[PDB]
Amino acid sequence: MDADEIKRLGKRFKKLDLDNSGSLSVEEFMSLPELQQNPLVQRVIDIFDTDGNGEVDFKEFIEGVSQFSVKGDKEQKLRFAFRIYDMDKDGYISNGELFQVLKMMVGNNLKDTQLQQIVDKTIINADKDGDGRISFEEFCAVVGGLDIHKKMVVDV
Amino acid sequence: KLSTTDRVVKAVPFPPSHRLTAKEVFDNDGKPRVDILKAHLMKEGRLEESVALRIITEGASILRQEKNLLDIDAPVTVCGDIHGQFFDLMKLFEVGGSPANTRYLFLGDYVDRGYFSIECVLYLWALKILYPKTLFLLRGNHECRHLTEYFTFKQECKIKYSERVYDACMDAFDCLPLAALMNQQFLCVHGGLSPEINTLDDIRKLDRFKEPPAYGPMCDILWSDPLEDFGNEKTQEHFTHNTVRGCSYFYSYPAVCEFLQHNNLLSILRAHEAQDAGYRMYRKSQTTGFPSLITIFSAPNYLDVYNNKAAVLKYENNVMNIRQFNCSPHPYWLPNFMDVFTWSLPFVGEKVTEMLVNVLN
Amino acid sequence: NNYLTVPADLPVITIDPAS
Ligand SMILES: [Ca+2]
Ligand SMILES: [Ca+2]
Ligand SMILES: [Ca+2]
Ligand SMILES: [Ca+2]
Ligand SMILES: [Fe+3]
Ligand code: NA
Ligand SMILES: [Zn+2]
Repeated sequence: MDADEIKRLGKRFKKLDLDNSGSLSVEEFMSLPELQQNPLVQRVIDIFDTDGNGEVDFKEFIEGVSQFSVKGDKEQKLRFAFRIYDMDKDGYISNGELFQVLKMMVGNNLKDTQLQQIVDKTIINADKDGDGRISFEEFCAVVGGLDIHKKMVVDV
Repeated sequence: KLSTTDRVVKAVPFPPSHRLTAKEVFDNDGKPRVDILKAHLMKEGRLEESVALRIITEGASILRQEKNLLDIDAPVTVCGDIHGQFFDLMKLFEVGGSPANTRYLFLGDYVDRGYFSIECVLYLWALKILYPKTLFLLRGNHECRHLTEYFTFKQECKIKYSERVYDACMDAFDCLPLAALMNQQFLCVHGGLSPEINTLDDIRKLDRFKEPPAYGPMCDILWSDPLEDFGNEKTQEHFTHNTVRGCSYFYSYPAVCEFLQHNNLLSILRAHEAQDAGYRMYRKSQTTGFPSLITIFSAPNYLDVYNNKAAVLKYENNVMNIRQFNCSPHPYWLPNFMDVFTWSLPFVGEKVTEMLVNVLN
Repeated sequence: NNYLTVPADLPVITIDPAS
């Protein structure tokens, strides 16, 4: 990306890296007060953590932040949103993880029974190839027209 | 850790994906298998489109041959609005009795507001096919194109079936009779009286096979209400513009009493207005000693918020037996049949962006 | 907003109350 942006991200990474280990832990992200009440923090961290070691190193940090660039296209934004739901990273949103991620967002505003019912119906109505899970293509068929990608922009 | 593929809330049964075929819904003699249908629809199961259309058109053909004004002997159980509350319809038949051995009259408003309207239509139409001379269906004001495209029935059809099925329902609804003369004592309608209806013969002469007009006697039968101050009239006018509905009229207690006396009737049985108890008995006619008007409302916990009882009226052995019932659980739908992705994605994009802004400061 | 929300001769008359 842009050179001055790389420099600013280095300085910010170091400030978040409270124990100066070279990698960002969940506790270190959660030290930010405004992240403590955001129910999708652990999902975003998991997506940044491409090697699955539980922490975000600087390479992961830069590539993760880059997906929110103004120059990123619609598919890039919508695929990040897709990965929010796809907890197991197999490329398909399955019933169990769709419930779990929605449960994180809704908390007690819906009962588990109600949430499972609408999850079931979305799986059935959105599954077009019959494998019982939602691919990225099936996902975009449903949400592609909502223009949420326009909102997922961050200035580094 | 909870599985990411298997379902979390396993006590909730996964709805069936298979669509029932004609052989599965119609027995060897062409009669609907209403036990199969009831069990499948209670699971939110669907029919094949051709099978749904067969139910709708076969039921329409029976309705098409009926009179504007049905002649229904007692005993009969009279039922008011259902409004797509299929799981309460199931309770209604438990309370009123099985259609296998119970005569029924429904006063309309089968669809809209509740999100199981097409299941209500398919099951009641199947019962009408199976019990053509013991189960009766009148038209309510929601059984039309105007209201079902404004409310959610049309959208419900397009989500679960097709617009073709919606269109078939609209042509079937045009066949619905408008009124019933019950036990030669009661005029039964959805809404009520009309300035242009002075005799039962005025009902027989209507042309009902059409979308309800914006005004006139067919409109008034489906749309009219008693005055707010019914029975306590300073309002000396028999019919006044119905400002609640935006069409048709309020009718007064003198208006109703005059109609009853002129036509030798005991009472008007109608629906159309929610009641906390599921019914309302209005002021007795001074000449009969019997309530001049009765409202029956069969949708408990209307709109999931009213917290009202529902009732049906079982008229049998010269007894008018009000049977109340409470609401029953039903599966959940987001408003307007919205899917969870459309519902949640705005929040996801909002909160992930918010985190990134805060992470970067 | 910290959580996702849901969008917006004479017949006698007898009574059998709800069970
Ligand atoms: Ca660290
Ligand atoms: Ca990592
Ligand atoms: Ca997955
Ligand atoms: Ca699929
Ligand atoms: Fe109604
Ligand atoms: Na249409
Ligand atoms: Zn009505």
